[PDB]
Amino acid sequence: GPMGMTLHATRGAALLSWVNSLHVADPVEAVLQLQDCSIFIKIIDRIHGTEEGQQILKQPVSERLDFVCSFLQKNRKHPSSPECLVSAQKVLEGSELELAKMTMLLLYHSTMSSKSPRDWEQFEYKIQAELAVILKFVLDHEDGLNLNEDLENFLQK
Ligand SMILES: [Cl-]
Repeated sequence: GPMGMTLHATRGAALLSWVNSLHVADPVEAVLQLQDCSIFIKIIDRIHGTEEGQQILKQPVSERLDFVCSFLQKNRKHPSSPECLVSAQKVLEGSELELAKMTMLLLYHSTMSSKSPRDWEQFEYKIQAELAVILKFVLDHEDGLNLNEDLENFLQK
């Protein structure tokens, strides 16, 4: 097939910095380290204030992944859209780009949650700048109908 779109280093670096700032796990340094969905489950648990995730951590990666993709589908602004936001297939094939889309959407849902506002000042300015751009993209597009294409173009930079 034609070559896929790629994740820009600055976009991945900011998303990883955000993930690490949640302290739901030991540090991660590459987006592929999110593939096992463990951190993603912990992030959803943090959003809910519940422990449902703890039961799903016992399941295999494909089941963990379905759980996360289901959360993202359930919580989108138009649950009735035909294109799903995330390809479970591409995640199982090791797509950092698809894992970054997951992480970005969980950033969105975290910022809309009951948790206290993040201290954005904790990040290096380069990272603050990228996070600002990421959250502006969410503001400007998350409720659109070409979101999937738009998000991929954004993440490739
Ligand atoms: Cl946050």
